[PDB]
Amino acid sequence: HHAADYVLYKDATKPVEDRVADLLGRMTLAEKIGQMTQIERLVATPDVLRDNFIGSLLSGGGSVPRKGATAKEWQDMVDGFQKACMSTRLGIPMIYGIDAVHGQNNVYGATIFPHNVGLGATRDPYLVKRIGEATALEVRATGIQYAFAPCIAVCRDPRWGRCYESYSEDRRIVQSMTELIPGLQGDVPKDFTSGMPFVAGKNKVAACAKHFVGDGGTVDGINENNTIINREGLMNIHMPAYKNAMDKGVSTVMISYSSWNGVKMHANQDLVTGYLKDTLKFKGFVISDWEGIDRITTPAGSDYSYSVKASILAGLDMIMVPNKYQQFISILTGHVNGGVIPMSRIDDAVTRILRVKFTMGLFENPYADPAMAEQLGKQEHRDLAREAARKSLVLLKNGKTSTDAPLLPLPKKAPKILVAGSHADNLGYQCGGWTIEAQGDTGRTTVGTTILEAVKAAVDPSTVVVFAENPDAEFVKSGGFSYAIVAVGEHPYTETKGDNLNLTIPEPGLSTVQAVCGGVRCATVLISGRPVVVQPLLAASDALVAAWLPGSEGQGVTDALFGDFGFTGRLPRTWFKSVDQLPMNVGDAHYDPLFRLGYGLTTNAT
Ligand SMILES: CO[C@@H]1O[C@H](CO)[C@@H](O)[C@H](O)[C@H]1S[C@@H]1O[C@H](CO)[C@@H](O)[C@H](O)[C@H]1O
Repeated sequence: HHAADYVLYKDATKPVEDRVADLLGRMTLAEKIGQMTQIERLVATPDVLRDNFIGSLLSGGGSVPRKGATAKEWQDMVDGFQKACMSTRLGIPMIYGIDAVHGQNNVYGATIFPHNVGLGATRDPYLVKRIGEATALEVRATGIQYAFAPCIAVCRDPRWGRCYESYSEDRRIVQSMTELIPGLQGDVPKDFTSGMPFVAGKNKVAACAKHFVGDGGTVDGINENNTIINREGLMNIHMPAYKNAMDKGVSTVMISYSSWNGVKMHANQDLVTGYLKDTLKFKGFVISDWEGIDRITTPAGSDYSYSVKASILAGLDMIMVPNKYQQFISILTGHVNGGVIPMSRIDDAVTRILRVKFTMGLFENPYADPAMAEQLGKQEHRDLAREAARKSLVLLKNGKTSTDAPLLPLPKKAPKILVAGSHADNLGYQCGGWTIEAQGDTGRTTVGTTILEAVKAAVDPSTVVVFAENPDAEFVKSGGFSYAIVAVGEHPYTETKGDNLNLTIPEPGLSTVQAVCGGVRCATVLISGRPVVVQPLLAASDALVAAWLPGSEGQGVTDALFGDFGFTGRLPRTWFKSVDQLPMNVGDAHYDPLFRLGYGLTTNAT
């Protein structure tokens, strides 16, 4: 169509499939393998990106241009990488990915939304869609086009260090929360074919349904371990939400470190090619997890030639290397040159990668939009996170006896009140993992409102608010307090570091609740990624709230505590009596919960 130097793949008016085929047909082997290679920004330079025709970059947890970097600093970094990629012979733009799993959470000043388990407690898929929409904007504020979300694991054992990244042990709730996808990506057209990738344009991001499949079913909640279950169970529990993701046009799927009945997912041709691609008709691209192909072998990385062969033959399209790109490209190149991996497999991988890039508009808008920078931490997004935090809270107790006056909602006007506990004034603890760093961190790590700051912002001006992190019983008894709010719970974690067989919160936690509640009526706010041993905390407390990991907007907690809104959250997980019961999920033959899935007391707004 027209000009003398006309190149069909560069024509924005052409059908995506025609552009894919036109570009694919021009590519060298090095250009093709390049597209299949994703590298860490930490090993990227302009020459590396050009010389190896690199297809993608990512930031791993905490991989940031610097501490406290502005949105514009992120845009300038991503654009610098993109300029190198656009300078190659074919000018194929890279796609930049990041774990934006509860907001754009690596980024200083990004809105931090509640983690997925709390979102499950809301039973509000439209809320989650809106969170997807806000997250896409904050990711694009930083120049990034791809989010490694949603985690649609169905966590079947809360001893797993990623249980907080699962919306529920009930696959029906997880399925419902796949609305994150059209939030992040845009709603698909009316005519849409299930399994096709979709992103609306430059103000949306590619999403990633992860981790395929059965990541939430591992033995004893051991991260990256074995999921031992028959096909009927895999398909009944762990698979369904992937079909919902296909119906909603999820652009990518990431493979799990875990195994299914002893077969590494990263090597499972039957499930990746036979099921995901050939049965669900997935037409986006399949990405590895971080050194996921390395971990096919024991020890990991001990036969990388086999790792490349097994993963690429299984049907993976893009490999999150993420560091040793030279070894990966060299080995894959050798496998193709030796006929071990057919060109048909390379061409399929590249077809899918290009399909996503063309579909999302990346060839038309390869660079960041500086006008989007102000989306980062934008107050409307924080108001949304605040709504979400509030809706996530599950009221487990509100009065020690049925004769007692309900403690909650608390009055905003009282002469003097106490705020206490390790988690009352700690923004990092209330955000949990995947906040600034992978494992999270302690203290004021980003912009937000702690529980203490939220209480001070909510109460009548005549109300004196005292903070004591770990007061003794005498301090409380002598203080003249009307009531106390005491916040305790889990420290931030992710992945294997969070695997935990005991599920008891660290001390001082219980001792502080006991000291405070022994002296004055108390509302205990439990900050956790999962159910934890709770009977001792309940016994001490007048009221107790499961607040999960509510994120940067602590005023979501006080909105409910002080009756601006009624409590509405319902447990999205079984609360066990003892870890000896685990695994124990709703619908099990022997089901003896402390609180069943769906439990939640309510209050009315005052
Ligand atoms: C950021 O990657 C994590 O960090 C540690 C240390 O660098 C690695 O050893 C972990 O295996 C990965 S876990 C993996 O990270 C992906 C990219 O960040 C993420 O999308 C996925 O959900 C994780 O399983």
